[PDB]
Amino acid sequence: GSRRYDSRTTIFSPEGRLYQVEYALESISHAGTAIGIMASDGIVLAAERKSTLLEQDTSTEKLYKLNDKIAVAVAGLTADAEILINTARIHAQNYLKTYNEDIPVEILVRRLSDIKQGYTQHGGLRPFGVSFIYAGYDDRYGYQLYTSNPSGNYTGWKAISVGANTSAAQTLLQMDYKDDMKVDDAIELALKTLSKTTDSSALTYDRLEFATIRKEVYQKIFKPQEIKDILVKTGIT
Amino acid sequence: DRGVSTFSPEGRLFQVEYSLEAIKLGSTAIGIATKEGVVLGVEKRATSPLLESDSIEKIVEIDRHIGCAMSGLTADARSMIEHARTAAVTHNLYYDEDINVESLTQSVCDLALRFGEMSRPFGVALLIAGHDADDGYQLFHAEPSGTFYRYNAKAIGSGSEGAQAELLNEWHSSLTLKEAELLVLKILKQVMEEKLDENNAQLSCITKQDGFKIYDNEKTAELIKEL
Amino acid sequence: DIILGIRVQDSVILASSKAVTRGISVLKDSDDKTRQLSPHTLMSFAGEAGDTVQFAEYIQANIQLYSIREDYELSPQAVSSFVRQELAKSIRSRRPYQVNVLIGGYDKKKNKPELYQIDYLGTKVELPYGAHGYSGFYTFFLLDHHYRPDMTTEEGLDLLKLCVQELEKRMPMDFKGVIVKIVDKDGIRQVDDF
Amino acid sequence: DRYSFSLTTFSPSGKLGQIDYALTAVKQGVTSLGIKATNGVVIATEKKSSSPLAMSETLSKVSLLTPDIGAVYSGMGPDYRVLVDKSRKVAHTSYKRIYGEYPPTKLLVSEVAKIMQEATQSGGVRPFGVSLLIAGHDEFNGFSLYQVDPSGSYFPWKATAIGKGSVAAKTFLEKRWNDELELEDAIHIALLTLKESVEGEFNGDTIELAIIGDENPDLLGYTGIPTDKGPRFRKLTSQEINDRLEAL
Amino acid sequence: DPSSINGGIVVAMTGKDCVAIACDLRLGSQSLGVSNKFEKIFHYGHVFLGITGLATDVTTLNEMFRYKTNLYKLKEERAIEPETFTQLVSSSLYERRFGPYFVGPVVAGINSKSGKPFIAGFGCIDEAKDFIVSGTASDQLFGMCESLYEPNLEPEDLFETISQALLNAADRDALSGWGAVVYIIKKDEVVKRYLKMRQD
Amino acid sequence: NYDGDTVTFSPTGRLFQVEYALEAIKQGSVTVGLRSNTHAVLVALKRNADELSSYQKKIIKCDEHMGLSLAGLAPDARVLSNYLRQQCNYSSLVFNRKLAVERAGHLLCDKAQKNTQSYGGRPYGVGLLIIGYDKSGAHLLEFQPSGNVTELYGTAIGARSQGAKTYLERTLDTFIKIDGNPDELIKAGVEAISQSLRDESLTVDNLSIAIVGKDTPFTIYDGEAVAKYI
Amino acid sequence: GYDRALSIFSPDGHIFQVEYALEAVKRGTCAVGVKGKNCVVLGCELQDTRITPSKVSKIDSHVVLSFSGLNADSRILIEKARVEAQSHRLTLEDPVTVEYLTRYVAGVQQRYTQSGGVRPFGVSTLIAGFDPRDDEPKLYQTEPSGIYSSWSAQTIGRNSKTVREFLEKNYDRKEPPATVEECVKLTVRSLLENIEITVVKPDSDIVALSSEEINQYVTQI
Amino acid sequence: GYDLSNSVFSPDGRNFQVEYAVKAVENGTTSIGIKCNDGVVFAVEKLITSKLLVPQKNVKIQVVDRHIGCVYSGLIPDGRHLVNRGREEAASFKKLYKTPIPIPAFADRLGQYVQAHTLYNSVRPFGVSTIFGGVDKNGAHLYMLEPSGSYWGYKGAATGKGRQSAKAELEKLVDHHPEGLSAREAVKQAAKIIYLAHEDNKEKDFELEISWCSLSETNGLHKFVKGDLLQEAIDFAQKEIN
Amino acid sequence: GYDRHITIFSPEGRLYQVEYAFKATNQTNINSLAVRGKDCTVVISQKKVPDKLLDPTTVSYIFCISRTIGMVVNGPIPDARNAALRAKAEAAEFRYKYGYDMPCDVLAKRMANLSQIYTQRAYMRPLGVILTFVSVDEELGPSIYKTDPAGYYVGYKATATGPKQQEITTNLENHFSWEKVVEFAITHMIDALGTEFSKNDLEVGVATKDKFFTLSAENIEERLVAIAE
Repeated sequence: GSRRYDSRTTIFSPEGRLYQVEYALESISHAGTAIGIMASDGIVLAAERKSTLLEQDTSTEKLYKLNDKIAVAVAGLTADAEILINTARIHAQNYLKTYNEDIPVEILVRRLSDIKQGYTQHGGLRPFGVSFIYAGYDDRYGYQLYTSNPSGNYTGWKAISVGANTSAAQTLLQMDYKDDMKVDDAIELALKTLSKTTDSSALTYDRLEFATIRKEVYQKIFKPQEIKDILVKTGIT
Repeated sequence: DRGVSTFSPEGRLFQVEYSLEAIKLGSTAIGIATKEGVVLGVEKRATSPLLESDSIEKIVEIDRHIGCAMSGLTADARSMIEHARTAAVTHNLYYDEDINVESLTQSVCDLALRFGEMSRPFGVALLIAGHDADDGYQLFHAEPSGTFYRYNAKAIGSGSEGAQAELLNEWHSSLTLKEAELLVLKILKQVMEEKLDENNAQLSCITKQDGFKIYDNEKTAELIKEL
Repeated sequence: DIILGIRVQDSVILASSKAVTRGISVLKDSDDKTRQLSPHTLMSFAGEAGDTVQFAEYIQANIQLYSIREDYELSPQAVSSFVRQELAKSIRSRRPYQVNVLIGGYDKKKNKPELYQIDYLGTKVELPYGAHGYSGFYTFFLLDHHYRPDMTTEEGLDLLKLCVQELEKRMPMDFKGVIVKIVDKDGIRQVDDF
Repeated sequence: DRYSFSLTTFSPSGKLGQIDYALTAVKQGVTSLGIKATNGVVIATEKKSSSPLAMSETLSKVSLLTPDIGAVYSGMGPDYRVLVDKSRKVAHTSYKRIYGEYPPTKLLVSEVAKIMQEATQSGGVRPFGVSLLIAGHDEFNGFSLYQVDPSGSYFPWKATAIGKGSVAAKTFLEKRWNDELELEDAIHIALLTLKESVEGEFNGDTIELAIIGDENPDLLGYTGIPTDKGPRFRKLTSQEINDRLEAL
Repeated sequence: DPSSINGGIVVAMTGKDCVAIACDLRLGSQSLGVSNKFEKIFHYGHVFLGITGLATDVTTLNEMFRYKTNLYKLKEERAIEPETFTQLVSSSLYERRFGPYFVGPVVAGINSKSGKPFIAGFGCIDEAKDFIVSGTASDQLFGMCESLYEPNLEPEDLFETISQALLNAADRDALSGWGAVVYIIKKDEVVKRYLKMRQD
Repeated sequence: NYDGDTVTFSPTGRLFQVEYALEAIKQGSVTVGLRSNTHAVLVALKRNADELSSYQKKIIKCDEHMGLSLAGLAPDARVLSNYLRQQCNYSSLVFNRKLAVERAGHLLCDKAQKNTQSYGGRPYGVGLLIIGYDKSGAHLLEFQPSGNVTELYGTAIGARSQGAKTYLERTLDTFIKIDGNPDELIKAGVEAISQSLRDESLTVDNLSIAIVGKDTPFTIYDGEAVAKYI
Repeated sequence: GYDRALSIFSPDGHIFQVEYALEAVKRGTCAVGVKGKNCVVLGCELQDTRITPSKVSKIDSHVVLSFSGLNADSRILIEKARVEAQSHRLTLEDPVTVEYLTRYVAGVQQRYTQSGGVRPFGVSTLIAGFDPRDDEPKLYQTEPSGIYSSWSAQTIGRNSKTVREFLEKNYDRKEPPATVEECVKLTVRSLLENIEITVVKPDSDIVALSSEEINQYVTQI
Repeated sequence: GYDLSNSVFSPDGRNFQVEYAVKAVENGTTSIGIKCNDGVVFAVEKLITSKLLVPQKNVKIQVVDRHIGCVYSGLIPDGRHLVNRGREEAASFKKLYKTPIPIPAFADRLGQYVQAHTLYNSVRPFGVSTIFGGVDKNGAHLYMLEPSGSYWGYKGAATGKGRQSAKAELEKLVDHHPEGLSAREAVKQAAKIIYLAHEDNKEKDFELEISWCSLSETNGLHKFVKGDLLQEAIDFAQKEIN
Repeated sequence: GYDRHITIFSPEGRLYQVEYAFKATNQTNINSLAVRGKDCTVVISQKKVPDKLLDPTTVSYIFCISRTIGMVVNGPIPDARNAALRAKAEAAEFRYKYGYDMPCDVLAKRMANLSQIYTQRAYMRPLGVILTFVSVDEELGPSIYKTDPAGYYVGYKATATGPKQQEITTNLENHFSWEKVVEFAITHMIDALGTEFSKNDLEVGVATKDKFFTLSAENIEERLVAIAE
């Protein structure tokens, strides 16, 4: 039978851990860094891309809109992330169809994390190798910044980073984050944290994906020219 | 690995033997059948003083005249007991009559080997005690191997090895119900690691007149004093 | 059944007939054809005998489950949308619910009362006052005359009393009076002395 | 089928081994390249024949997905064939039945990548051993060139090469590509790169080249509908490639 | 026939670089008038959709098309166009061929790229160049539009024409009326106007 | 390497899981079957787990004309006997026909074989001796987990069954001609089963006897009913 | 469908997956529950505190559930428990008793330990509340194996052995904590070997103590 | 390490589980088939494991429909499974069409079924080789089907332990009688060949079972050889030993 | 370690089970060659029947898939018959669905796709056969399409399969009514294999405009006699 070839993805380690989830987290730890900063007047999503001939102006590989008020930063396998993002968009539209209201951020994050957890407990399939950063606004809590990992755990944050060099980025955020910064200050902080955590020698606009949510709420995924301008003004250039 | 439904070179299913060794670690349960009834006693084995021992239900009612004790992985025992209760109620619904104790034991044991790719056999052993007009007071020992025997007196659990020998020494066809209570309590006190009392041991009996009943801590204490 | 709803400046008032009739006899004369969906949302229903209560408790269970899951209360608009979706699903099922409902609620975030009329087909509409079936045939003249957006609860209750009096005079059945409930910022309360 | 578990799993280092091995299979494949110009995209590949008696005309390594979208591959040919069948079927069912038009290039690329990721995560299946270069035109995005990897990751490129000689070909394309290239210049650069990549004979029978360019109403097959434009995908014949190689 | 249960009419007209879509506001339950605020015209981006027929079906289709156009905008990174939206409506309607919605949809809009005014009627698409009518007074609307319409009307003249057609068709329809709304749609702006009409 | 599944052949062509299922029977208590032209007899040595326990039922009755005895896994025997009862029931319902013993044996053959060629199941760990009476007379069938079903004059299955089988072979010509004297055939079966004992003797609680014949419905003797045969 | 038997008996009679789920529980954070005469107090020791869920979850108006172990598995368990409570209200006209809800949750956990293709929940839950129209406090515990039992005081998570020893020496089943103050102070003392406190009272009176009250309790200790 | 699963190719391209099934077949008792000028004769050696076996009652040869006889060596339950499938297949053919299934068509159906048991590791190869045949509208056909699913038409076929000696005797038969054997003399020679092949299994006694399906002798229907003809063949075989 | 036992990728990006199916294609030690005339396609296959107890008319590796398509298989006859039955079902189903006979190339692509499925799904092993389809297509004329266990197929001007396929292949490369084409193919196989053929050593299939058919032993003997003259 096939019993010989089964890897037994959804089993515990003797230490109580799940091997495949930890290995997926290890996979994400080598993905490009994504940072989310929740300021007083909005949220900032910044992601570092990970060639000259690459069509950078067209590439949208780390920042995705799920809604008119919710966006995700992606660290890990992009195709698994595309699957999950399609499911999240459909779920948000289902909520809007059912209740005539925009889905709360936490409900959407919880549904996505439940999908992630389902692959961890049954079915015999490998987990999604994706970590998300959800930046969203709703009338209940306002600006909210969540993160989720392959295990299906989701937590709310004021500032959070996923991907490579999460420890260093989180140390910088802890050092420099204030509760009362504005969106511009949060943008500056995100750029500085990405510059001091990138593995490359310099941080340039072609290596960056940027998005903000500001108040009605307005999602803006930055164009390369706008990223260039924000790089010049911040001083990284 | 190996398949769950595999035979050993000696003709025995591996998972069934492992389940039996799982049962060997369970709390002791003793049953004695007499002409006036069947007495069932279990060792409570509360893991902590904060644990409310009155919540340990190791003797359950299957039907009005059928009760049983459990030993081993008592979480599987709840599923077994739910199946047994459904079987008894369905028998009363389909035949307008109470199920026979042996028939109930058969219905329970039909689940024993219904596992393979149920993932595993049950890890609990039952002492089924019951009364009916067909065969009187009866005591059965249901195993996850699917086999069961009628027992005059039976002990299962961690202390079963010496308890069964003591029951062999002590049981006779002329025992009265109170003698059965005293014998069950004596065997429990002999085999329980803790000092036996009304809070760490439970008694129950099945009679034609009063049906299945569980002795309260007060009545159990009065019986314990008699020792 | 006879169901009237009226939204006033700060509250929604619902009136439901009390009579239950099966065949030759009036079995009950004190029935309450309402269900509390949430602390600030009330739903009154009319229609086929067995469908109304079944649908009402199904809706109530769903709304309670949402409230527990989110530790939050759905807005009356969202509740009315969910009920409309349920009725629209039913209308093309194997056997639809023949239930007409009025949803009266208080939006604690907008601080405004809301009244929604949804029929069995699933037509939802926000109304200042509403009635289902033949009930509006004997009430709409009076509300069209005397309803004002700024009416207080007492004036709304007087208008409802006049509407019920007109219904008792010209409708050819005996609905055995009405039970009156008010939904406002303080919750849902019942008017016994109507 | 008792294989309901994943055959692609994470390693302790975080790698997905089956995806890496599919990528290795792709790197051992024949070199195929794509160049995007201002007014078109050119995708080219070597036609490696197994036998001298094989009719290589019957084996098309460049496939039309939609009239304005074409695909080329490096790696395992049968996987590409079944992927092309599924991609055409999805481009019809998921898009054209609903919107009455063929999908834009990026959406078809996303659907193909979804098919590939499903083979990456579903139970009892290995990943596809192909990387695809998908060239297309749509009204709102113009010309685009996408590489789809066995993992399901896809990326837009100005110019790229996959396969045996992808590194040297990519270096040459970096040297030669610019944002003012015309379609004929792109074809010339593609032919030079494939010349540097091809081992044996270099001619119209050993080379497969297709372009996404101007609409071809002569290839429409019917007249009388002004809004029906005509396919932009055009596979160059052996005679045309030979002509462009003689005046090289 | 569930279309005549609720009543209501929708008319769309093309002008010079502009389209107009108009509808009545009556929500009826047979002869009884329930609501005078049931607007049957919806828009998804710059594409406008009028739906006549069963009102619950109107709400269901509006929700479905909002769902589908939102997903379209998320996937495509662009708003849907009137012709693509017309194809979407046709496919959605025939997705329920034997479970049909009892509706008549009318598409109005201007293509953002070409700038040409677009209107359409219906699963089979009637992409007319002059006018589309739908509802219980479709015959009265056909008469009024065939008599009044002339090509290349300016937005003000188009407003007057479509308003007069709608008002005079609604006057002769029992189940249409209780107010009317007209959308004058241009590439730069969309004007919404409420008409004064008989309230019987 | 080859004994982990019934779906695997050994390099010599053997099925080890089936052989282990056979070994399961060889661990069971001996039951003896023999028949004359008119009667078929089952003699079983019931086994008790403890001297405080009862003796496990070895003989199962299907209907008036057929019954079986088991050696090995009792739940497997119950499953097979339930299937056999279903087959006889189907025969009676659809054709008003008593199922032939040979046909029932072949149905058991097919059911047992299905578990030796497909993955996931296990071979039945029980052997059965089926006695029956039909229009063709008395029948005795031996069922094995491998699927092999054999029609015999006499046979023994279980632990130490070789002594009983040798005695039956020696006595064959005598007991096949016993004919219309059922008590003598039961006596011969009792001697055969007594030839297979090692330490324990045949007792009132140990011995279980079944018989079926021309004008004899399937009857089981237990308890004092076997005291005349001990 | 994937139906490989993942939870099977070892030669020593142990189901290794259930033991490892218990280890996952023991690596959970905390759930200390102290039951009094009238109180059941539950406690636990750049994150956004507003939107981070509290560990104690209301299954219904009268029953709350705390847990320890894998949070993601606990979400699924809590969702199933809430759906079951709503269904029981819908079909049996009555809110669930604490024992009934505990039995259902433990049944789901036990089902996941002997179903093919699934692994056991790495969750142990402390289920606390009051039966409908009742006033005697209930404090049950469930474990990955499916075992459920009632406790006067119980802790699960890291430091569960130390905190349980502290409770066993400070809690006395002869005289349970008389006041809500006693319940909360015993719970805080156990958690002091950050503090969140939830008090469950009859008639669906479930309240989480404010940080000021908890600070006063800590300062008193 | 390529012999533990059914559908695995060894690096040489062999299926070792099918070869092990063939070993199981070779362990079985000897069964033969002879194609005569107008019919087919099947003979099988039935080992008398014990004196307690009821004579002439443990029948090995099975009929499919009314014109096909099947005999097999190896795992008898596997042969019975194959014959049950063949009976279902003949019934389906006789329901969709009206003619009895042709022998080549039946052979193809059985071969497809046996080959399907070599395609997956969740199933085991058949542990039998089946000699089967009969008379159809095109005459007499004789087939031998192996565990791999391979089958060919044969003038004479043999499997089992004494398959080599039986094959030698059948080759002598084919050499000496190019004119085509007669059904009765074919039955006698089948008895002779079975008795000769039993010398490789002389440690135990055996019972001879013969069946035939002849256009003239049995009217194109498969019938067992019993009574006077069976005893005549037995005497011919006994005499031919000396 | 199990990458060699099911069709998953090895660290070198290879499918070892497919390669072993390729190895299995040569177990029968039979060589076949297909040649196209201007009007007909001819397949010559070796017919080795060593056992004298065999009925030679049943030993055949050439199958008539439809009225116009014939298939010659290199590999074990059980897998060959599996593929033949599948191809016949596909041809009949194509005729039913689309109203005209399936072309040889479409059927070859059909079977190659099935082989690709076996190559990608773990529970299906590859068939250890190489399928050569021949027909005279009403659009493309004489046609040879050969499929392998990898799911790879291509059209051929001429082709040879078997252990000595290389010798026949280079012989045909050097060279590069249907009776003449048959005679050419038989002579070229004799030259390549260096072995004279009797009428019992050969299987001959001929695809013509109206039908595909196989020659009998008498027809093959006639062609051998014509070659002798």
